[PDB]
Amino acid sequence: SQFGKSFKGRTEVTITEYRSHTVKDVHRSLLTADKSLRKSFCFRNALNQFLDKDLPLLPIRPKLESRVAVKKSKLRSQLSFRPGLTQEEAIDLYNKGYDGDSVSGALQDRVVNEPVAYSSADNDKFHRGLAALGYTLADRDTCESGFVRAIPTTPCGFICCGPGSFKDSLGFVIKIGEFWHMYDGFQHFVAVEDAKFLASKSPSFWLAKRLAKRLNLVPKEDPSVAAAECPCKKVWEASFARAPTALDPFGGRAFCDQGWVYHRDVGYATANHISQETLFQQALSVRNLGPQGSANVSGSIHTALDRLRAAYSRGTPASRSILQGLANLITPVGENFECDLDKRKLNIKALRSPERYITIEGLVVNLDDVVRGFYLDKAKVTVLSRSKWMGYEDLPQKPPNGTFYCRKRKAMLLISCSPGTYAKKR
Amino acid sequence: MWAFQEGVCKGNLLSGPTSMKAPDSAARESIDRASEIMTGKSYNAVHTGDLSKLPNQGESPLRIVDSDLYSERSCCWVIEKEGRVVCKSTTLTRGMTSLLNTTKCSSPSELICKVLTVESLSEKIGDTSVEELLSHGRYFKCALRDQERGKPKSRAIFLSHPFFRLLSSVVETHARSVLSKVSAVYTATASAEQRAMMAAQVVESRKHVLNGDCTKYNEAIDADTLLKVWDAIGMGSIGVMLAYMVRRKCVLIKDTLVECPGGMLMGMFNATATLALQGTTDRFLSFSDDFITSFNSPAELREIEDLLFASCHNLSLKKSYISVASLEINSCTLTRDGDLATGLGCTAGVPFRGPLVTLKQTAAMLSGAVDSGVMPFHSAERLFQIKQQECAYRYNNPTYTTRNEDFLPTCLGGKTVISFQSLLTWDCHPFWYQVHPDGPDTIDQKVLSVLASKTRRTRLEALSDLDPLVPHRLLVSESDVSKIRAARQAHLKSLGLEQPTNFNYAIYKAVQP
Amino acid sequence: MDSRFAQLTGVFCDDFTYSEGSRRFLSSYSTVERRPGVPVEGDCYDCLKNKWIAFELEGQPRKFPKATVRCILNNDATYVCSEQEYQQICKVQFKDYLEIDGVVKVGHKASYDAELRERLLELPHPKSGPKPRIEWVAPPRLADISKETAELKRQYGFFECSKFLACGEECGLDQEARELILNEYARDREFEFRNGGWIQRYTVASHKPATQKILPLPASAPLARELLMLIARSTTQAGKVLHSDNTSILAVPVMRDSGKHSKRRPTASTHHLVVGLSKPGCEHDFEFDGYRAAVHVMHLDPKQSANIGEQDFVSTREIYKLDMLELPPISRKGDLDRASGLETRWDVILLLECLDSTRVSQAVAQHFNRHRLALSVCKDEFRKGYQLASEIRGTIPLSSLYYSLCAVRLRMTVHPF
RNA sequence: AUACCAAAUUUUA
RNA sequence: GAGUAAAAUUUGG
RNA sequence: AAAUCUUU
Ligand SMILES: Nc1ccn([C@@H]2O[C@H](COP(=O)(O)NP(=O)(O)OP(=O)(O)O)[C@@H](O)[C@H]2O)c(=O)n1
Ligand SMILES: [Mg+2]
Ligand SMILES: [Mg+2]
Ligand SMILES: [Zn+2]
Ligand SMILES: [Zn+2]
Ligand SMILES: [Zn+2]
Repeated sequence: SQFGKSFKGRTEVTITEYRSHTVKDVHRSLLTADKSLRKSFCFRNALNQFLDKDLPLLPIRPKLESRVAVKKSKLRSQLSFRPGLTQEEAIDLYNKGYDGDSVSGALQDRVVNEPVAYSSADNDKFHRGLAALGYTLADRDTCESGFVRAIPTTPCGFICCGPGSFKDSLGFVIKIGEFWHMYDGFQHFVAVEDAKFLASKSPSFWLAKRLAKRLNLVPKEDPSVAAAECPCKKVWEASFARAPTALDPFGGRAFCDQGWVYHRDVGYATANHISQETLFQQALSVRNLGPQGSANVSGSIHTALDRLRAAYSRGTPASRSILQGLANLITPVGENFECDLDKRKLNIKALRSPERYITIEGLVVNLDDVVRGFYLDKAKVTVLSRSKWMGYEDLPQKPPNGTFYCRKRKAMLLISCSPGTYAKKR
Repeated sequence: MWAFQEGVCKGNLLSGPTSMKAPDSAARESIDRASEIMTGKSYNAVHTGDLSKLPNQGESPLRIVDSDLYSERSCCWVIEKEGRVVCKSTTLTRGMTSLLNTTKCSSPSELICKVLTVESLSEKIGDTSVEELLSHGRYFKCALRDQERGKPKSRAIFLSHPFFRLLSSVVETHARSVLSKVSAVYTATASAEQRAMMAAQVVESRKHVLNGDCTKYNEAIDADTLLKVWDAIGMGSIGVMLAYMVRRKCVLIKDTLVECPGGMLMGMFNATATLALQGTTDRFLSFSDDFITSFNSPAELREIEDLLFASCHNLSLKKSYISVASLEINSCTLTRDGDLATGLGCTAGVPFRGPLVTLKQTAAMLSGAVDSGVMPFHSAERLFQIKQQECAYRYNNPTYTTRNEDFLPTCLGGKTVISFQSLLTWDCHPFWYQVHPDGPDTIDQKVLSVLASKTRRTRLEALSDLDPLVPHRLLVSESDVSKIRAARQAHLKSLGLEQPTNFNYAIYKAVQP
Repeated sequence: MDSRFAQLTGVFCDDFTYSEGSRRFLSSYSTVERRPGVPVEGDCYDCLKNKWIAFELEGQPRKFPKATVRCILNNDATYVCSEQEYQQICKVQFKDYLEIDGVVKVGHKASYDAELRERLLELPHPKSGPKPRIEWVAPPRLADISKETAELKRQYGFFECSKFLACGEECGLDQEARELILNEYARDREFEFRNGGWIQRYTVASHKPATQKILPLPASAPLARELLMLIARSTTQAGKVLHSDNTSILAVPVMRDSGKHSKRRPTASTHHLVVGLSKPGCEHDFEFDGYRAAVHVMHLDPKQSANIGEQDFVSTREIYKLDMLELPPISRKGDLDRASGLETRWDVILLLECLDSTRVSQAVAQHFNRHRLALSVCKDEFRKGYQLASEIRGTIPLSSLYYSLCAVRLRMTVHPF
């Protein structure tokens, strides 16, 4: 009869209310922690029990061993993207008797950021409390190592490590007409999205799972799916250029308009895809490859696209290409967004604002500066004082971003939007 | 010693102040400051900035996130028994359930739709009306918040009515949405360090940086300004009702109801107050009372001052300052080039709270410090060793430990003084896995939680182990709960399983490859 | 999926069964009729035909798979559905007048909106207030901090002895002598003895603050850690003398004196009088059996004792030392003294901060951080940020603020920035 | 115009 | 007695 | 009695 007491007068309540009412209350101790632990030797008894019973049952965790060289760097946000369980996986685990609430809790993609001031040669991600020592999350076939690298050391004559055709282990997903063809080398399947699922003959296919994750759709099995023209074989036997770039958070790389290559043994990118030194190269890679959904923009995607269009209306072809690349980088694939900055309507309110700003992965870019050739042609030099500060280096001939002392004008300068930091043609 | 640091140091090494003072004095002082601001003598509470450019949200569907309306944090519940108003402190879950019981409504969204749909303030929505709801939602209870470093006099905080919380959730959600759509650089969800980095990037084209703060922030945000912003973004009658309750708010101090016609009672609407300034200009990077705007000339400084005055963002002359070699926001100080400012920064000490919790918290603090450039790693391991010795001095007595095995820490009778690096890279005896920052709960934490729980009637039937795809906004009755539990139990039995096996994403992902 | 149709779906599945008892139509909005572990593709599911049914209005498509049957409800008279059976089922079930309520929008204007708006207009409004004239000037100089410290010293002066701070040094008595002296001091003060413990009883209070003065600095505090640990231990072991390696204290509960039915044991809110020993040579000297020691007291509430006991002196000192400049020698009054100053006095200051439960030194430190980082500040207002004497009360917090200001002054004296 | 939950710990306003 | 809001970690569901 | 509307 407790239901009639907690919810007197109501016969039905939401699951949220019911669950929130079944949370066990906690009484905050008036004492200090030490006195509470000493009370009745409760901590002593807990320690005895833990050593006697629980400690033997604790599994042994693996020791971390892989290390890389690291150097002092600007303060950055290391983005860790931990995918959650997919819908079918959670359904099967629930049907297998695993706790439904815990399984649901793992159902959501997690994105977190860590403040770290240490960079590796390969822009690797680091463990907690060990960035200064260079302990990496990545763990050391040559082909797999070359796939995840922007600039492979040893090309192997195939798309994975350079220009060429498709190796055996590489699959690819491409969009033809209104269907998504996934070809792996042995099996070829076709997929479509009815309303919110991704209908395919066999959703269990690894390429099908990757495509569903890239499109953020629940995999579904629909035998009555098939396309008319499937030139996949030709493109599988054709050769394509390899954009020199790190793998996007989805673990794949773009090789053509709405087409991405995937490697079986590469789960997800273990290096930061978008950084200060590689943002504009990545934007130029996908100039005309359509939306990618590879870079997270701070704020609203629609507002960012409006600013991008407003800057796109005024500018030279190079700036227009860079802006279109940025729009493709930030626009999710398949969502109701108009990334193409040629059919998108020009927003007057965006033009009202004097400066145009977009934040991509913690990098603040002024689109007006991009239009006037700053991040790629000339740096922005602002004088900070006419006196020399102690502990600051002299201004180089092609300074990167940072604070320097210029003897030619005996002044402290803050260099930003440097082509030596964003373009870095080397 | 904090005065002789070569770099920046907030002075966080010791704990914050404690106070057993009653909350009456601080609450009365805050109300008096609000009244003085209202009379128009010290600070501005009249908003004159232009908000006509804010996008209108009035056509968006009305959605309520029920998860925001339930929690263990306290709230004020009002009862009219014999013509008198009695305000009692309860939990937000209990207050929300009482509100939904008073007016027969299954979900908060149904309640808000019913309230918006009535045709008379006297019309009944159960055992209440919109008039009674507005009357009751203006009452607040005062409490004291202490343990804030740098504040010897603890601040006054206010517990609100569930109806006020319900309307506030909607208005604040939409204000955050408009901030995301309108801000020059979105920072309503960034961390302090992320805000500092974005600010450093933003102000790198100007010479002078105004490290700014506002004084009496919540007292100078008037109901008129809130209503102005809400009308600009299109909150309809919800904004009108909320502003009406704000203007007529009363606070229960001791045993007296004190009217507070001015202010917004200490951060009730952070997003709306932020929009009050962000909706009039794009020259600031700010959330609540903290902005990092920059300027080049004295004329630009005067324009910034005028904008701040017009937005009701009174500059704090005590704390605001100008810098050229650094920039600070959210207590995070960076150099103009973006590097973290050398020094301890916000590094805090770890008070003794148990043999193993102290070591775990010290390890977490040192890992955070070494991830940044605050201190090198050898300094961190030396500090961890010294902390282990201090813990051994404090705790190695018969009232806590009786063991002597080597692998235990010296504070529990062992002789192991682990290295920080060895602990971090899981290169320790399994007993040390709890001391790792990312490890499981320590023995002290489990003992403390058990002690808190074992402090007391009747419970509702457990509604655990649901289908991970069922939305939580669906309705359930007692019979429905029993039937769902029975069906799940039958399914588990058919699988030959007792209570479901706990699922850990980490272990499952380890078995997957 | 929309809750708007939930109730409507309940009408569609009205006690219809198949396979002689099993329910035919299962509503996606029902927590009992839902099939666990099956993704939802429509408003309801027909098990007999193994199909999905979703209800829509004219020209109002819903996001469902194409396979789901659309049971369109034309506004005028009828419902059109591709399947004939479902059309018949709806025509039968919805015969009773039942309409789908419209979607409520955030900017909805209620019928009472104008009345409440007028009510608000009739209520008080703020006045504009004056715009401040801000002058940006250089940050305060050494003379300003000197003036602040001089004003504090002039207004409050100094105590003759260090009082409880002197307890940071050994009292020159062995454990037996220390215990005897503490117990005899408790007896001399007429503390009640009960259940093997000492209790301080009170009847009336003057309801006025105690005398506030600055504490002169002892030479050093070798026993800082021991003193803090003893304060921590005394939080509940009150009434009996507690011993460390080199010193000991006695925490006496302070309970009201009813006269016959008086509190016999402390509760969570009871205050403590912490009594410590130091070397003699002040007005607090106490003698017994040839043992002389200065017996000092400190009245704390439980929160203050908890805050003081938990501080880690050694780790705090090491963390500060990590990036610390050279510490100068200072005198008993925080004045630079190269000839006769002692650097160890800095330790004492640290201990004082641990003893100061209001931690005003934290506010001073934050303001000094701003001062060191600042290029220009507001005239006459930034300086008025070190004036924190109004925010604290007591000898300990007052001395802590005074010596924090002295530290700022010494830093600007010996290491100008 | 529009286009995970709770508790605990630390920090931030 | 201990509120509003943000970030991160763990525990539980 | 003291860091005094607290020691309830
Ligand atoms: N624990 C906290 C701290 C801050 N806040 C909000 O943040 C504002 C600025 O906090 P502050 O400490 O700066 N006081 P504020 O009145 O601005 O005056 P001050 O500059 O200190 O003179 C407050 O007013 C509140 O809205 C809160 O809700 N809870
Ligand atoms: Mg402030
Ligand atoms: Mg600031
Ligand atoms: Zn290859
Ligand atoms: Zn194909
Ligand atoms: Zn004395």
